[PDB]
Amino acid sequence: GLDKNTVHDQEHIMEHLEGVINKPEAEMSPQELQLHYFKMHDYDGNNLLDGLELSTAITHVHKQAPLMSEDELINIIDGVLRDDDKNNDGYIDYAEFAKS
Amino acid sequence: GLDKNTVHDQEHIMEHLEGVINKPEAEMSPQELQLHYFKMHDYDGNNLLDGLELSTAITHVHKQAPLMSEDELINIIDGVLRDDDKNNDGYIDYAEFAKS
Amino acid sequence: GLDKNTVHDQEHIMEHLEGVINKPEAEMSPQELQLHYFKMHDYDGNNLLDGLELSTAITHVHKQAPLMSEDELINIIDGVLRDDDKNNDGYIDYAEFAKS
Amino acid sequence: GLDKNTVHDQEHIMEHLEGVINKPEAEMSPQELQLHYFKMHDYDGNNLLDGLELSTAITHVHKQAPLMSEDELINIIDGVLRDDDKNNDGYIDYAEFAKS
Amino acid sequence: PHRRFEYKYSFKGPHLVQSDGTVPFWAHAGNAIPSSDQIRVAPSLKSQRGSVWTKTKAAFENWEVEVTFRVTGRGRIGADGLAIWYAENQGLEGPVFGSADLWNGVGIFFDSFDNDGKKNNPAIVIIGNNGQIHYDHQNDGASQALASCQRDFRNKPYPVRAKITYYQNTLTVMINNGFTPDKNDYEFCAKVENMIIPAQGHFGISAATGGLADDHDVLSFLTFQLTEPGKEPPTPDKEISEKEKEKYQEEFEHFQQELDKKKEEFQKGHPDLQGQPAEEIFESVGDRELRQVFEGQNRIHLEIKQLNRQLDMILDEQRRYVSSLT
Amino acid sequence: PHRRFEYKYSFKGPHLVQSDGTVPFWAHAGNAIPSSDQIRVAPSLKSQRGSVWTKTKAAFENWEVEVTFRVTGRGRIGADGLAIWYAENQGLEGPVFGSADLWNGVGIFFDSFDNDGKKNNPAIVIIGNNGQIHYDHQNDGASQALASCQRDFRNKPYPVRAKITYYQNTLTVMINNGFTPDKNDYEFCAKVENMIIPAQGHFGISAATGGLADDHDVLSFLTFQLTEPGKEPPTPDKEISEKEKEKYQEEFEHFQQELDKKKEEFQKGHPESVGDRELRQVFEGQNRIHLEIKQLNRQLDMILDEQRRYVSS
Amino acid sequence: PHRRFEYKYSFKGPHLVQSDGTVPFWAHAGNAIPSSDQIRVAPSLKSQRGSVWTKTKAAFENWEVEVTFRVTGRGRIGADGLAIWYAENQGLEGPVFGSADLWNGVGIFFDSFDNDGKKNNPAIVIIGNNGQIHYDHQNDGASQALASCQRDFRNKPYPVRAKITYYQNTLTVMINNGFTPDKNDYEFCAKVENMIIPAQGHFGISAATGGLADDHDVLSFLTFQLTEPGKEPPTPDKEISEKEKEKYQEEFEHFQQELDKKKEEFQKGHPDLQGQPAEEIFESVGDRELRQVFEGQNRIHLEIKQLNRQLDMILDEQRRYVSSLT
Amino acid sequence: PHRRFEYKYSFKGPHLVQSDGTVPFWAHAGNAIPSSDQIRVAPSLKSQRGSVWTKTKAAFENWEVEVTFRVTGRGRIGADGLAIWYAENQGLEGPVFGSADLWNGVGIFFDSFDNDGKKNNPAIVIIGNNGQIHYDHQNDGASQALASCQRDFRNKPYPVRAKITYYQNTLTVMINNGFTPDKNDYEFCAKVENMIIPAQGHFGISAATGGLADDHDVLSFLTFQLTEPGKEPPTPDKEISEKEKEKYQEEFEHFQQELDKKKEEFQKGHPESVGDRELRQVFEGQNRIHLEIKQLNRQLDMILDEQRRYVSS
Ligand SMILES: [Ca+2]
Ligand SMILES: [Ca+2]
Ligand SMILES: [Ca+2]
Ligand SMILES: [Ca+2]
Ligand SMILES: [Ca+2]
Ligand SMILES: [Ca+2]
Ligand SMILES: [Ca+2]
Ligand SMILES: [Ca+2]
Ligand SMILES: [Ca+2]
Ligand SMILES: [Ca+2]
Ligand SMILES: [Ca+2]
Ligand SMILES: [Ca+2]
Ligand SMILES: [Ca+2]
Ligand SMILES: [Ca+2]
Ligand SMILES: [Ca+2]
Ligand SMILES: [Ca+2]
Ligand SMILES: [Zn+2]
Ligand SMILES: [Zn+2]
Ligand SMILES: [Zn+2]
Ligand SMILES: [Zn+2]
Repeated sequence: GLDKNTVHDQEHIMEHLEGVINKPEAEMSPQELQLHYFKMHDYDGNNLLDGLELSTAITHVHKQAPLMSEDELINIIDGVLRDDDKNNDGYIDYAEFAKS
Repeated sequence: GLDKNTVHDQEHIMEHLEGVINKPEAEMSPQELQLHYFKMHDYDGNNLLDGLELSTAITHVHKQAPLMSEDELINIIDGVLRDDDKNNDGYIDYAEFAKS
Repeated sequence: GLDKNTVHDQEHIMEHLEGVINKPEAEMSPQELQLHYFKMHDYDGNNLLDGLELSTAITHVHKQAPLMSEDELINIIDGVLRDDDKNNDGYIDYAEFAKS
Repeated sequence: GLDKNTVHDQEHIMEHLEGVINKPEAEMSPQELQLHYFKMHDYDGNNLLDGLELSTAITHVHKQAPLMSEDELINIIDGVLRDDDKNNDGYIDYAEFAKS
Repeated sequence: PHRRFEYKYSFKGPHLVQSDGTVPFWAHAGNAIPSSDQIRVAPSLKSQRGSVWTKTKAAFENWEVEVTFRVTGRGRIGADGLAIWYAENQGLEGPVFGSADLWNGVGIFFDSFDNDGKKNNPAIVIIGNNGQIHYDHQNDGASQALASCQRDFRNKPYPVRAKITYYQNTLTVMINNGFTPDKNDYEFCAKVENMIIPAQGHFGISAATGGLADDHDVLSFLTFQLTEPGKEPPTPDKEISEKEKEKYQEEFEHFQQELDKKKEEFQKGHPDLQGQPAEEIFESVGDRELRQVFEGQNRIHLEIKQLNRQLDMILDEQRRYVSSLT
Repeated sequence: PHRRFEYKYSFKGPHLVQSDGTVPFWAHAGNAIPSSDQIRVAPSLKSQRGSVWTKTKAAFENWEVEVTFRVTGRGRIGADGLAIWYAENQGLEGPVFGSADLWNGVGIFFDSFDNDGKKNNPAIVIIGNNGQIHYDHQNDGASQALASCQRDFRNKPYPVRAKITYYQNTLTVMINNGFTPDKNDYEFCAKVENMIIPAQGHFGISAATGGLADDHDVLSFLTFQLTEPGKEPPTPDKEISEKEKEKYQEEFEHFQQELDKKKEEFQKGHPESVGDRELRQVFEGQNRIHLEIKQLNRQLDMILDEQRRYVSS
Repeated sequence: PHRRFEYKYSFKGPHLVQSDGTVPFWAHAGNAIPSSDQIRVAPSLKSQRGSVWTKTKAAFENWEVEVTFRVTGRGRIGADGLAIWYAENQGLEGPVFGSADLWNGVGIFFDSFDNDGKKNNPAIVIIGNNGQIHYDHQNDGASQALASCQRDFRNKPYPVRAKITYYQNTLTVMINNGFTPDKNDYEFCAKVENMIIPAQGHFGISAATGGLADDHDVLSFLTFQLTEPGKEPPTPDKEISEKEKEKYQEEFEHFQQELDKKKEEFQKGHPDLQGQPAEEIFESVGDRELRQVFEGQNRIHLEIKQLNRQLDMILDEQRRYVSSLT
Repeated sequence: PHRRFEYKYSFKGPHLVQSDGTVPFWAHAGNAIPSSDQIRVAPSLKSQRGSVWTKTKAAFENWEVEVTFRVTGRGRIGADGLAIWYAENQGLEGPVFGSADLWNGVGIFFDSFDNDGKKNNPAIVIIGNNGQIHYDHQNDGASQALASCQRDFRNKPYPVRAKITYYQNTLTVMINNGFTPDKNDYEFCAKVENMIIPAQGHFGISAATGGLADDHDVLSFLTFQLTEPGKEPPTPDKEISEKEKEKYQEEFEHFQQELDKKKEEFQKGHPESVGDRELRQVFEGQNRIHLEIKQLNRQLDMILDEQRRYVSS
């Protein structure tokens, strides 16, 4: 549920940056790869992470385990939004993401 | 100004019925030719004589005299409408026409 | 399966005739109704009946019934083709159909 | 009337050049501006000047002046055609125009 | 509400123009061509501007205006277009749809060209102006629009009929698009609520044409004064008796049917009387283009026939020459 | 034949009408609407008549006129039609295609309405007249038709072009039907041999509209005086020196390309549609097929006549 | 008003479907084909019916719905069309635009076929129903229409974006017609004032296809809860300090520009990276027809070349035979 | 050759799919959408694969398949394309036009996307395979192309028709391009002589879509067994008497006209557009020009060879 080690994981960030950017980095600062983690899942381009993008951030298809059920996914996304989003906009900005 | 002899004139009715109906009548009752006079100038077909049709009834092109001025035509049409039209509709029905 | 009574069903030919033919029929000669059977089951317009058309003839739902297994319909259509089609064209002519 | 100064008017050729040519000109050789005069008064694109085109050249309003009587313009155009056109085609070539 | 027809603010055929050549009670200016059946406000020529305005001012608190018009063009794109006005002063000439700018009144603009580039034209735009605002013609009046409905009025089989009703400070425009010959087939286009217009003004029509050219024709203009049921005149007490009203109308209808029976057998009595259909009049632009292509193929067909005949002749003569030598 | 263009008896765009409002050298009458690009001789309104006639009379033994026009109407049926006259006097108004009857000269009538009912309209009818015969409106001039034709000039993608030539007492009418934008795409339509016309007359154009209404727009009307190659007197040394002409023309052809190169960058320095281009391509392909088939016809004629020479031997 | 995005009532690409093959929080039924970029509610086949409805009911007093969709067809006439619903119960299957009749809620119908014969289709019709009225599909809902705007949404170069706003009991539909790629180019289509809808209900999309066939695709559905400025939450007091807000965003933008500079020189570093334009995707029906005619003329051209070559050969051989004999 | 239609290995409308939801005798797999009038083998969505394969294997020494299909897309560029297979086993899913690679048999590929970049697409490529070679997707099968073609089957007014015939160990592919509604309007596209295929295999059709998306709809697929005129054994007296056939057929041809006369009044007793008819007329005129030019070609060939006989003498 948006765990610190999940965003701070290097291999996940490396797999997502594979192909799109052609410079593989052996090491990166946790803040740098958390900026990369925020940027990779913003598919629309509005620099805001809404519930639908976090749905593809939490559940995943990586090439296994059965896909997470609807109720658990709803609970995780609702918890993340209620904890990190304080402006009641329904989105999460980078300030909100970096705060928690 | 919608004189009784004007509608009751036989030659005017005969000239207007010439061509459109192929039965020339030597004599006709004044009521019959006044029905013909009401029917000939109703160009639209709504069985009502408005000001615009009376404009072509009063002023005319028959094959002369100079065409009647705008002010005199306005006065004649306004007088006819104010005298004969009592329902304030702006039109003259056959009952209104036959009354006066 | 190209049964005499199924071809001679007055009500079934009437059901096929409904809509396309406005006039209904009460009494009908056997040749009349078998020609209606041949024409209504001839969608391509080539005046010939093939296995794909006899399959629709035997296994169309109307208005229920278990859908026939493919093996049974294969046997029925093969029997019809072997018994009636001396042409060996793969098509049943109305001569070949009218023999049975 | 095909005067040397009228063809050599820098400001008139600049006025014709305005809009069609974005670049303005400050100094111009006589051949340069007489070629602009020949090209701007050639609407058909046949590279030839006829009386109908010289009429527009002499009697176009610009931005006043009394409109010339038809007899005067007939005399001017006939004089130009007789003096310059040795071709007798009814068309003035730029050889025939550049002679005067 | 109760309707009263006003002849002084109306014009219609088939006697639209007097012997002089001018519409009664209306003054025309610009490139308008008043005829005996319609007024061609802007003909299909480059840079045309026309207008027809009422002479006397109309003082109606509530009114209804029925304009029948046709806008025709050869291409798919059209000219600047048409405009119906209820102003304070006669615009006549000017740059706004063939009429002057800075008008104090209301203008319903049937705009056929897309100056803004929004790809939403032709359209009908209701714009109210007070005499200080300038109509932005390059923007199609999008910023100044009080109402906008996107109804294509160009190239229709039957004339387009617009009805513009000012009633209780509410202006409703309802348009019969001309797909059907029925006159009373109006469909809602737009409305503007709580609009203040000058108390008395001139009615008018204007039309303009840009680089592309359309024919803008007005067949009829009809004006009706509207009175509320509460604000009706006290009584039509002038009427004498209903008995004569029930004595005259059946005689009138008997005369009508007798005239019809008199007409029927003599319509066929004279063989010269005929009838011309109107099916040929309507054709779409793409339909005409395809028909033009089909007409163009006929030259190819005839040339192929000529080639075939020449080949036949050369074959026959080679045949007879071969037979003769052998 | 040698052709000399006459500006006095011609009119064309893109400046066709002066600031006064009249066509130079031409008098318009009736419902004609001269404009900057064309003359709408008869608009698409009921009972319209229009005519444009030359002011000064023309004294040509042989002449040639090229007229570009569009007859466009909403309906498939047409109006009364169009007329081109070489007459003695200015007809102006009248009942014969918007111009006067009893003309002394020749009239080429583009008739788009079938008054006779013979299903042979639109058509091009050449009618000569000496002033003592009435034109038959109801019979489409079939009785007095010196020559005839059958071409559809109504509602074409490109303007219809006509070349009418009087040469050696023979009148030839050639028509480009308006399926191609080529100006010199004329096809033979009609001819009359040994026709006498007045030696000095006016050139006129006219149009009329009946119950059905078409727009008859004339874009250009160019008149050329024709002279025979042997009858033309050559003046020695009248022409300029050839080398001077070569120098002039080479500098002119350099400078026109220089001007084009100047304009090319500036047009985009300070700033036809799909379907229209597709339709233009379709018509160009049709014209290409037509031209290729005509070339095949010419090759067939060549092999045929060479075979005739062989058969003779 | 203040907008809050609701993920449970929204769906969008490019990960629209999960690994299972179903849209999250939405149930699809009928002939709908959910993909990873869009949902083909009704494919271009005869007699197709599809619907996608929210699972959980939404309790919003004011809401905004942004639907991006494409309706494509081979011909000029189209299928039955699309419908956006805010109902009480999930319609799923049925005869009204691929959904059930007798709905208690509101339906915005993008109707592409002209059943009535009024020649006013395609159109957008706002209809509110309470569960007892039956939608007259043969009449295009003309009698039951609460709003109607005639905006052509078929065969557009860019996806059509409809915005449907319920606010203060007023329902406004504003449509970007898809002529421009700019998303925020909405233009007013219709409004309905003082309409009562059920307090909580399901959002849905449905599509249907008659004798003619169109492809109805929904690229994105976006739902926003609307709150009045007076009815806002008391304070966003949860926010700690503005200083960290002014410390984080410039670092974020620095990272964005550094990532762009990292991307730029290696986009050209790998030669296999390319780019495909979208100009070919858009073509009108008449344009395609004219292009088909132009393609058809090529057979005639090639056959003429063949005839010319054969004529050349016969001419040459007759020439050499004549020379040989003589 | 004598043709016997095989219903087991064929499918067509207007009742193509049963009430169960499957094509009779055919197994569909992938994103194929069988319908009443056609099978949409691959819809216009990103990364779609579909295939329809026969259930029972076919044992024909000579065979012939006629396939009617439409490949319609919004863009001018096309999807991965379509494939027709005579294989040993049902490929079903796979990466080669939506069907499995390493097939033992023959595949006719209608490829509408130019992966190689040689600007030679769309095209028809005949590829034989024995099961021990991978199909080259990126090179459009150019390396292993036994035969090739170049025809545009995308976005045509009428459905594209293909006849693929295996006769005397020769495979012939004839294509009607869809500019005419005539079924037997095939033109020669490709052929391969002396090709060996498995003596008993499945008939399949497949389609795939890449980044760009087209709809590949198959309206019909008719399979005929071919036999030689001499190899066919004639059975004496197997056919019915000819006079009985004549009596039957004359009463049938009377009664069909009787039924037509019955329907004609009742259709209007209880009750195509402009432009569509114009487009149909335009295409019919193009077909007429094409046929007339082909007739001229045949006449030229006739006069040419008769002249050859004359030259020999
Ligand atoms: Ca986002
Ligand atoms: Ca936020
Ligand atoms: Ca009346
Ligand atoms: Ca009255
Ligand atoms: Ca059959
Ligand atoms: Ca048989
Ligand atoms: Ca020139
Ligand atoms: Ca010269
Ligand atoms: Ca505009
Ligand atoms: Ca606009
Ligand atoms: Ca005539
Ligand atoms: Ca005639
Ligand atoms: Ca409908
Ligand atoms: Ca409708
Ligand atoms: Ca390929
Ligand atoms: Ca290739
Ligand atoms: Zn991941
Ligand atoms: Zn009178
Ligand atoms: Zn049945
Ligand atoms: Zn100047």
